[PDB]
Amino acid sequence: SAVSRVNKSAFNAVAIDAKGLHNSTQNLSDALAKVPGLKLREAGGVGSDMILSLDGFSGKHVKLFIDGVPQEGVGSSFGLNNIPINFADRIEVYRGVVPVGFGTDALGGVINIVTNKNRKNWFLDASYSYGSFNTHKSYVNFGQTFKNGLTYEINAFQNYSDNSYYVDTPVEEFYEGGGSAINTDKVEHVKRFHDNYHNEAVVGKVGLVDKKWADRLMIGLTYSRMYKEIQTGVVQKVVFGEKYRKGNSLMPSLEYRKRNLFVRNLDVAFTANYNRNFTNNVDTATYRFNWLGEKTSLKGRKGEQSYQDMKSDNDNWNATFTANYHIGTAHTFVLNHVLNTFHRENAIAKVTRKNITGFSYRLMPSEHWNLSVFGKYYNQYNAGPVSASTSGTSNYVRLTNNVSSVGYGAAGTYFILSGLQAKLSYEKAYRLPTNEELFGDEDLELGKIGLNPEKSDNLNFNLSYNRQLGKHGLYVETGLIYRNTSDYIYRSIETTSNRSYGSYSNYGSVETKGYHISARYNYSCWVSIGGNFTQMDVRDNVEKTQTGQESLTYGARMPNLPYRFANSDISFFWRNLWKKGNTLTVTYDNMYVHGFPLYSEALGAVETKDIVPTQFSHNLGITYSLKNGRYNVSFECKNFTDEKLYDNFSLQKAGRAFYGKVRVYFGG
Amino acid sequence: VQKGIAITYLHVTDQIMKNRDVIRGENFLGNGEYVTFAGILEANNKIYTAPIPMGLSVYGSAFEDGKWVKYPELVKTEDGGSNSSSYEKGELQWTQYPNEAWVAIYNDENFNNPTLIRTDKISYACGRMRSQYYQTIWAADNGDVYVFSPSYAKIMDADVQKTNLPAGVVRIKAGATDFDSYYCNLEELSGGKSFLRCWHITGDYFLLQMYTGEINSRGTGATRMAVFKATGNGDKGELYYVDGLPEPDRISSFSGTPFCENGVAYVGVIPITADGETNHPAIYKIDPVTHTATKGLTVNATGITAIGRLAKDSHSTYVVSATVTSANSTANYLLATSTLESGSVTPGNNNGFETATGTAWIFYKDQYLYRLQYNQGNEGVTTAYELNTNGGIAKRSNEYTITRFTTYGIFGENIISSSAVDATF
Repeated sequence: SAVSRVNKSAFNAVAIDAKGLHNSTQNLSDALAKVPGLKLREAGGVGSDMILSLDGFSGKHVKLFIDGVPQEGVGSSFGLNNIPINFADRIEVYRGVVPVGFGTDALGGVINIVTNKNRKNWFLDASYSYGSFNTHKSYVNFGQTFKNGLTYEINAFQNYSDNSYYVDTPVEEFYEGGGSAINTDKVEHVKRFHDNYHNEAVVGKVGLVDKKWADRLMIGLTYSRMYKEIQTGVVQKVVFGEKYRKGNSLMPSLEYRKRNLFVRNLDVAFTANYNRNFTNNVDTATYRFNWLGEKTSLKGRKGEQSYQDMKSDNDNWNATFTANYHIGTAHTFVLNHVLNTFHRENAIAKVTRKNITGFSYRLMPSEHWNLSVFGKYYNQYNAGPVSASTSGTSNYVRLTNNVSSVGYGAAGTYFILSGLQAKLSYEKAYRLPTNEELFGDEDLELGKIGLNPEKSDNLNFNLSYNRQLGKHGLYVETGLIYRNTSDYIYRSIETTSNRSYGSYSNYGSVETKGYHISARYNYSCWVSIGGNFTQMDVRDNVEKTQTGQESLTYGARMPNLPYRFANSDISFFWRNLWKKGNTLTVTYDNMYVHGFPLYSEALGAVETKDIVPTQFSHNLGITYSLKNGRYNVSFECKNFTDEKLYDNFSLQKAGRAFYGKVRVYFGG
Repeated sequence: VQKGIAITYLHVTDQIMKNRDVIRGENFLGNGEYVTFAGILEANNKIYTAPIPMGLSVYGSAFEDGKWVKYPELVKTEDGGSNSSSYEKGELQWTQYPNEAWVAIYNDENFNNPTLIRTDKISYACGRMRSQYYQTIWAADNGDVYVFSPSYAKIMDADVQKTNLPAGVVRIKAGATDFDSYYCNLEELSGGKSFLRCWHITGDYFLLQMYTGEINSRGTGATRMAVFKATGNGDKGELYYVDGLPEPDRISSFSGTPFCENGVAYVGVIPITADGETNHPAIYKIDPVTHTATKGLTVNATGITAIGRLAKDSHSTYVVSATVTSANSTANYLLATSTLESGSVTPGNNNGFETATGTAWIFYKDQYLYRLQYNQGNEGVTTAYELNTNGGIAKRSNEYTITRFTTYGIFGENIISSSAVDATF
């Protein structure tokens, strides 16, 4: 229903029901990996550095929410790559055009994780999983509501792994004479020894529901902690043996929600959140390690990369207000406002305060077509210390900055036939400048220059056909995307000209054109086949260089970015196998990624270029369920052909892996 | 915790990296302050280095109840500062003796028992640009060592830490262990200007990159070049600005290290191109006798990192290391040419040897080209390149993992990289 309403909306949105994945060992990112146009790039292993890309936009251009709460101010101890899929009821992805109700600046798109808010009077859920490289993952979720309206819920989970899988790499030999060297002509098959990771999280919520003065009033508290061991650097040849990182996060929250506040059909929601994060990076070893686990003394030098015992503690807080109104089914109105304040400083504080307002109206005069128009107002305030001296390190003053912009968009859909739908969407999106870009130089004169926000024109077209023919069920969708982005904030080139320039500038333009195909066939309830294909071109769109010369890379593909990929799966179901209510599932999955170069494709001899190879991997899973999901056992084999996989250039990922999961659920 | 000097050797012939036991830098010059080595100058079968004072550290400022602290008001009371130049609590940042220069002489690349000599005519001898230290001690063709000083300590916030010595030149004669009577005031020959960098050209000719405005930490205004002849005006030094280069307003940057050959210099020049023009980065030949520049080979890239020669078994070629930056990503390309005086070269249309950017580039004779890079970055290894048997550029087999360095040089068969680090003794 909710997944259906998201899928059939006029926006280019994809809704995935996570309840069908609760018996697997996946995280949120693994579930998101199946969305068309969405790519995951992980350094390798559990808890590794993960980058999510949507239509070519990555990092700061894609925004994440959990039940409408922005997550850009949450630490790494509670993130997409380390939360179990059991945490989510469903996942919504909005590509390019974002509906009013989120209040954020996102050129790329929005991902929203929706949890289960329709629990029973009492419920318990527990799962444990054991794996290949000493992997232990456990999850518990229990709660209950009483007849007086009081309700509570508790979530807890932990992930642990050694990440002790094998990689192929040249090793640094320590010679008997006291020297050392890495011979590239010799490649060894070595196991990972300093890659252990583990994170833990607890969430607790308590409140009141179904009251005359509040439909939902809840207070929540989340605590997360994380420990990581750094195994390599940017390239695999650099290896470490003692460097590590720690972190923790504390997150209180308040939510209020009511329907028909003062007049009929007027719904109101208010939400407030506070996040405190702590980080600790330690690099204090006195030895140099190689890939065999051996050690050699650094001869008085401390820090295998750079001596560091750094501790940081940051804080931020956000507030959200949403109001919905409607006159029948033909007229719908949405008003939203989000405030978000960040304090980077671990007398002048580096303060960022962002205010975003949105208004949307939908007209639906019939069941054949509907149209939505919306407008958004963006306002950012930045404040930082800047110096005015010969060396600029003695006298400091406050320097403030204000950036405002107006965005707008529309989205319409038309039902040509009973099962044929056509969507068309457009938005003008922004990405506002950050405090570090504005005041990085910490110079009074360079601070006054300022930066314009990055801007993008996003256009979407979709055509979908859905039909049921007896026992056959078919769904086909095709889509076209156009992105036009300008005013990218890039690093400036180091110069010694008579004119002084800041460390960042509004210089950069990218033109993206792409299409996607999705198919899903079902027969009765025992065979399901499906697949997605994505093909896009992302071109550098800057004619001249920063010094005024013709650019060599103008019109060429943007480097270090996969642009063609596909995924497919087939599932078989045997219901009432051994008794009524027991079911057996066998699922096959595969992923295809086309190779891409590390640097611009138009430069350098082809035989000397660093390239990521084309990759095609396969996955298998088997599940057995008893008493209508009361007891569940699962076995999975990942990369069952043992392929060499690389999301990043030289960072190898795990090979063949085996996992086993047991899960129980009770409720009433 | 104490401050020390870390020295690393790359032996060229046998492809081995070695680390030397960290030298104690605390009270290196006899006044409690730790130093950083600028320049590793091979001359007269000896090593000349400029130990530049770095002020007092946390250990130095608390030593024997503040024995070394001359200005207690300058000692940091709070832990803060920009990450590039962040400071800890209880340390004195810059040197408190800015009116002198020191030179250390070693007999081999084992760095034992330095011979320290002091002069009070010039401030410390090194160019400075943000976090970058530039060598300003050089050697003439007859063995004499010339020590140049730009007086950068003139832009210190504290007046006690400002120097009053104008930018100048002193000399150490070949086979001597002390400064002679030679002095030259460069701020009297250049109209009250200082310099950012200096190199040797040929004989006693030197090339100086001169400021057009005031000396500063970001290098703004260093858009002119001059030729200095040490024994010009009857052993008094003479300075002539170079002719033929583009105007200072039309210059974005120069190459880091020029290439000296046949009594002339080759410098990479990056211009600012007027709307409608087609000015591309090029290689300019500078003749020191007539102090004139001539445009030569055209380089179609956004930066130039190295110019040199490579030869192997009856093959020889000029190598230009060009840099291309786009999409907020940067790559380096080795381009082979037969001349540095005509023609054009580009990495476009899939040309050149593609590598990642390195922190330093250094040619070992016409035998090798070394890309120096520490643990951090896109590719945190030190690599080397040569010519294969049939005239093509190839990469040497061995690679190395080195610590961060602030100076580098060549002595004998070793490439030496040095920095100042934290250490325990």
